[PDB]
Amino acid sequence: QCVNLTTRTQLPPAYTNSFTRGVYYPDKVFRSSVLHSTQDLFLPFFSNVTWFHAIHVTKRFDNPVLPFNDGVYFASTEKSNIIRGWIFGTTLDSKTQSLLIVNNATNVVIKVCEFQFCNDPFLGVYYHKNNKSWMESEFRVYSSANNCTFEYVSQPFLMDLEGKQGNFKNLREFVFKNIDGYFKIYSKHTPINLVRDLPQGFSALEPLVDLPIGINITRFQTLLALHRSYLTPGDSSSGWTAGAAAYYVGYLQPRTFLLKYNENGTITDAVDCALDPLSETKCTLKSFTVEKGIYQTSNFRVQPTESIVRFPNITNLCPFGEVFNATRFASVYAWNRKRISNCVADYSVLYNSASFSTFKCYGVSPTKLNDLCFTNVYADSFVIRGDEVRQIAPGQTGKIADYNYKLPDDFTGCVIAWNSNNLDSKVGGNYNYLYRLFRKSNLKPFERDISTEIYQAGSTPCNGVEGFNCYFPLQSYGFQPTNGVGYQPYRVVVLSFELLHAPATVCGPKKSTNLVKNKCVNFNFNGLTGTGVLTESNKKFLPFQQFGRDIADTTDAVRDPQTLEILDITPCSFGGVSVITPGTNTSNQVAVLYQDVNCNVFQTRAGCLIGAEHVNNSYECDIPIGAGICASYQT
Amino acid sequence: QVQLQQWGAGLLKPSETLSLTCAVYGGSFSGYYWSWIRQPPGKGLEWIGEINHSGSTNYNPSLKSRVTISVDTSKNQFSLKLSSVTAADTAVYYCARRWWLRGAFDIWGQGTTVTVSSASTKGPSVFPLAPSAALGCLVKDYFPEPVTVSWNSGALTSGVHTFPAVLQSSGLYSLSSVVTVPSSSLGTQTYICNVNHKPSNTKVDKRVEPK
Amino acid sequence: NFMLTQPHSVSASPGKTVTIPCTGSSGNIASNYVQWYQQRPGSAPTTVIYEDNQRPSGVPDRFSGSIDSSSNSASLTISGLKTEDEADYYCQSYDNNIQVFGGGTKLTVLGQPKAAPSVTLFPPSSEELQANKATLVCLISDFYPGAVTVAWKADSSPVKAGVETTTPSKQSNNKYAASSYLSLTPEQWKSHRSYSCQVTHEGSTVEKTVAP
Repeated sequence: QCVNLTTRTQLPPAYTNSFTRGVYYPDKVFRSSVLHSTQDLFLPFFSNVTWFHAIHVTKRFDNPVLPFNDGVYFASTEKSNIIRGWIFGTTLDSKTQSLLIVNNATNVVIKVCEFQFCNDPFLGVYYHKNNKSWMESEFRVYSSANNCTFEYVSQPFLMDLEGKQGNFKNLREFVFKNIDGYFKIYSKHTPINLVRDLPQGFSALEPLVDLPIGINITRFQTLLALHRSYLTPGDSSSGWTAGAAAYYVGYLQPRTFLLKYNENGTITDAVDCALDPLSETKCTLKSFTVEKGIYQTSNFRVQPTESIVRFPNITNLCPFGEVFNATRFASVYAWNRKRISNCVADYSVLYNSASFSTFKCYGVSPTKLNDLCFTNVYADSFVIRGDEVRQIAPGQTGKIADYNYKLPDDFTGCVIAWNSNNLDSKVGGNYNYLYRLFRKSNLKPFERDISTEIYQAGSTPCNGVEGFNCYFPLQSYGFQPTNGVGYQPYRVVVLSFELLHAPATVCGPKKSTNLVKNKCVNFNFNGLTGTGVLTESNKKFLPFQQFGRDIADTTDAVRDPQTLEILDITPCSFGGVSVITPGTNTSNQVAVLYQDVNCNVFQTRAGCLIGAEHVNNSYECDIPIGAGICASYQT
Repeated sequence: QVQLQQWGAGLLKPSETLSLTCAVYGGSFSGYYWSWIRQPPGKGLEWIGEINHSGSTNYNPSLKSRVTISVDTSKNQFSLKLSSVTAADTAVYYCARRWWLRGAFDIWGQGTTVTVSSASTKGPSVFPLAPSAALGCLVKDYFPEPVTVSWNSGALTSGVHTFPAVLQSSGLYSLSSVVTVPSSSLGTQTYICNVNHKPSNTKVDKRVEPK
Repeated sequence: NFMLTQPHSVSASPGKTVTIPCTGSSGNIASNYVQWYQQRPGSAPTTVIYEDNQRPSGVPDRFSGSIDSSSNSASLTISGLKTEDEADYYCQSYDNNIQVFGGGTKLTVLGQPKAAPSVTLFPPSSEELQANKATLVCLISDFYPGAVTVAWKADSSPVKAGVETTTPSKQSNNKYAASSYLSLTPEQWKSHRSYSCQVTHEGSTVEKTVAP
């Protein structure tokens, strides 16, 4: 059941160098007298690892919740075995299952449960002089446990219930690693007689257990036994004591290692391949010794930093202002059409104008048409009542749709409209606008009908002059300025887009970035797409030529669409790294050559040599570098 | 892809000025419409105003008189000032993007709460609600939340309820509790409301009885 | 100017299908695009229909928009209701340099049996009458879905002053509860020779009454 621990005086956690520590047997395979390469989660060599304390001098003890990352390397130098085990999980709060280890002299209890872990998880351990023993008085680790799914008891560990002193005579160290719902554990124990810290020498952890737990892990926390000694009040204001233990945490990560297995089937030495250039050389040769010489070992390669895209100036804008800002619009029965072709259409000036009362598009979203292309666009335009703007859409009906202007049911254009009673309304009405009130039949899509002859309303066969059942087919609108909004004039434009087998000629504008030079960049010049270093040029193309090619028929120059300048393209496709070694019998220092790159360091014909001094004194060649240049080990 | 992160002063009192900032990651102010919307507690959304593409501003006529919205492109940040605040300005405030003038509210800031309150820590009045034997306790005009209640010092739990607290027109809260027993049980033991109001360290075990 | 209106609540049983209407008024809803946003409680809204018919990427094809200029209305149909559809839905449109939103509809998927509100009303506190006030309380409980609204009377006539009222929220047994208070003076309590509190809930209607 849960309690708290006093919030405290403390110091920040320290760091220490891991040296060679934290190697473990990757596989249950016997291999003897052999060097084997493997890519696995390891603690990389010489890593700084966090050092934590558990000391009552004041009151600095350091068991936060910590990340698990890819996996944990843990170590302890021994005390009262103050570390009792660990909890691992995600939410820790019963609602997600978590793994508990507790490592008691009675039982190594291993449990997965819906543990409700505390504000401060610990074992309350009291010196029961009542019965001449220390004992746990209190499981202050959790409030409740439920749905456990797994439990195990292993044999009582090399760790004890009493206020003992291992006094750093032993180093206990572990790897914890969760993969595919299998929680692996590894460990080793080792006598030490250093003062403190991780020792230099090599050792391998053996497998300790694997638990098929399946549960989510993200975080962990170390569990401590806290000394409610008889001098303490036995409360949680101050009725506890921390002892004086120390523990270390490092993290695994993906690394390639080379392991030396001896005759007895034991790992005895290792190389972290990614550490330094000699480690990469040993890992390349699959050997722990390297003879005097030069070894090709890796490839250098530069990556593009930016993408530029660049297209000719935006200039030939389509005539929309001549349609929308026109002075005289048509009567709807005799609607105008204008045909738009061979231009850059910037629809943005339409679709985010605030002026229009209606704006909507069918088969196309405004979020796409500024990057779309068409053979032609038609703009149809006319004036109608505010009510009738409803009917200018697919599948509509009534006098305007059926006798004046019919859209296809599968239309792919836009309808735009705005109120006007300024251009096109005055006292007595402007009667200059008309519509068909009568026809024998409905229009087909985009039909027009200017025909002006008397509509015979069925009965009374009519000899071409108006009368009863025989009406003139057009009516004129009463566009008074004081009309209600449904009877105000509205100017309308319908933009119909189309595609045929003819090439596209109306298209949205193309954006250009700035033009950048002397960096490796990705680029797109007017559709010509690539990656390289752009620089000015001495080439002289003919006025119509756009890009150059070499004798191998690959692109080596280009013209800028917006300034007509010629640019050379050069590849950043470098290669080759080599390590120069006096032999490991002689020394562990090395020099490195980058095979052909503009940068001690020392540029040469054969690329830039790094890490060795150039010297004017000639000698015979110890190790050959490039173009009459050699390297040697000297005072 | 694009993120909007917002922050500002979430607690105010009447006639002060509200001020929020919203900042964009993975995107640029220039091409798009950027807008502030608020949502009063348990009410419909209200649009406040916007910046258009290229940074001109348009405001809802109902807030036009006391709102200001502005950008700094050097921070990828824009902001809202709302002056002269009253209790009615209590809401959650969001920034949002729109691709074009009539298009959707495309992406949203995480939202931030604003409380405009005159109130400060003050204990309850505590009262009978005479049987009608469902019978009750009224805890009237207290602040802030929380408050705690039980009946007869824990001796009674039969047919209890504890309704949600009303945030009143005073800016204080009120809470009611009811307890329910047979028609025989009218005032038949120590009928009291054990009101504990720890925002003022207060406790009272106040009477409930038959009329 | 121009307003979108919505029903306050909608519900049907899971696996079934529902329509949420969004009605235009003072102008024509067909004239500009309509969007529907879903807001799940305690988070920013998200789009589910982004032009009158268009559905965003990743939105389930259970969601389906529509419009008709003949009713001057849009509507959203959700087909094959699920536990996760329970949310607020707001329609929205551009009008005249103003973005307008509907009032929002709560959708619940009808998991429990129907439940009418159990209602309770009490006399004002005697000790509050002594303290020169008269807060009656009308208390509303065990309803399903969480959808009540409340209507006080003093005498028999409706009263709008002194009324202060919660949103409905989920009680322990997963039904819903709410409370309403009618603050007056002792003279006003003695003046109002009865007190009453009508409750309406998914077409059902209920009452509770007390008097001096």
